[PDB]
Amino acid sequence: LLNGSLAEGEIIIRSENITKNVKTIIVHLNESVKIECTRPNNKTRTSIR
Amino acid sequence: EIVMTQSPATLSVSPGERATLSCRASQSVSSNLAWYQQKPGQAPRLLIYGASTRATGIPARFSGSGSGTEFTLTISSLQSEDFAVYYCQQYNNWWTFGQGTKVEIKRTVAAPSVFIFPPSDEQLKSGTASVVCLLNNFYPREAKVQWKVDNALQSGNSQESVTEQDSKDSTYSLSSTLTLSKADYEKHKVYACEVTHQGLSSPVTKSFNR
Amino acid sequence: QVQLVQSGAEVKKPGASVKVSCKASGYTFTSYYMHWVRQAPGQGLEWMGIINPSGGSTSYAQKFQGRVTMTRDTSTSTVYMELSSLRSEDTAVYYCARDVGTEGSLLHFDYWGQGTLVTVSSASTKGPSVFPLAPSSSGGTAALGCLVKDYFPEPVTVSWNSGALTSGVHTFPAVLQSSGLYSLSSVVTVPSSSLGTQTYICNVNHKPSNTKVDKRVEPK
Repeated sequence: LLNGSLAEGEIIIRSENITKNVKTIIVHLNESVKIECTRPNNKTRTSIR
Repeated sequence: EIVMTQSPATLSVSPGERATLSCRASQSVSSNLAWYQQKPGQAPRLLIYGASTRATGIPARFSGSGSGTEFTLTISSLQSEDFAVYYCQQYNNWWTFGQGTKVEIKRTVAAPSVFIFPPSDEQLKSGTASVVCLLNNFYPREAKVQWKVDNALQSGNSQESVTEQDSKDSTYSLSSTLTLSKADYEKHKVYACEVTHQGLSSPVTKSFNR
Repeated sequence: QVQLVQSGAEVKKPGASVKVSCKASGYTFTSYYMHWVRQAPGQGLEWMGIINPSGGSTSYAQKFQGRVTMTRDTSTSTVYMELSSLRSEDTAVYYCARDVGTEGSLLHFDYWGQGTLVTVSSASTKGPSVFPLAPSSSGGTAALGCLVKDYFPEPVTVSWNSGALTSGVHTFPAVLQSSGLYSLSSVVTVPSSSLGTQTYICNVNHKPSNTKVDKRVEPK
């Protein structure tokens, strides 16, 4: 999950409480981790009419 | 691992009477038990879900109640169409099933007619021998059949096949064999089928001298 | 109009692979999870695995881990299961079924396919060897019959007097012996007044091997 808000306190894990056979576990962090990405090559754009 | 078991393995019910079956778990699966009905020869259907809620399309005669580690299924006025295999399933953890139980029709207990067919000419010409013991209309489906050769007992060399309960007369048929080569058949003179039943005051033996 | 459709399968040699599948409709394919289960005659039920046709990923019981794989195709509304390294232990009827819940967690279901068989055997094929069974000679009643051995694969269909004798007849299921081949047992109970005075015919059609065999019985 990226660019979103952070949890006010500690990490909160949200889940369903009926059965343990669940589809999604959502982990909401209280601190962000920065990720840096790049595509290092340089492309020329062309155009075909 | 969720461990589920069931009891009795076989229930005997007089049609028109209510019937009960139960399931037990080693863990807590309290939020979600379910029961299924299996027809011989066909895919099963859901009867009870959410522990005690009837599945859509299920008649009011089908019910049950429980929680935690124990639950009982009840069918009011059990009808002939309701004799089936029933199973328990748990949804609180990775899905597992119990072994399952079956309900059989209760009938008057009685001994079978007992017949013997010594090996015929064609199987003996072919090189084998199979002595056939036929038991007709014994009830319940629980009996002992053993084979003798010149009064000696044999084991490890026999076959047995039993039919499904007859939906019309609630009865059974049993067929079993004494198996050996024609060469072994020729080693003895009297072949016999001896049977013991709760419907018999004494053992019944049929035999043939070859 | 929710329906599930399955294809059948042959008998494979040990070490062979099998592919089975299930088509389904009456509900959007990508809106629900599908399950595969297994049961063998005389045994209980086991869960094998789950596939999410929306994407998607799979999860399997450790029991089949490394032998079972699953795929999906959203353009045909189908799911496929494949089993490698088959053994006789896997002789079973396989089922495919639709799950329940879109809300966040899964429970269980009421829409099951018919069941498809997969068998595994070292045996190739055999026609039946059929022998008559009859008493030597009243007794009031007696049964006449037939014994069929060493056929493969099953079923073999038995009838009496070419379809004319439909009552008093008792049949047993196909049974395997140590040879890996199957046997059949069939008898008909008749009054002695209709036996010492008549003859009866056991007719067995082994459709899978394209052959038919029959034998005559009387209380010799």
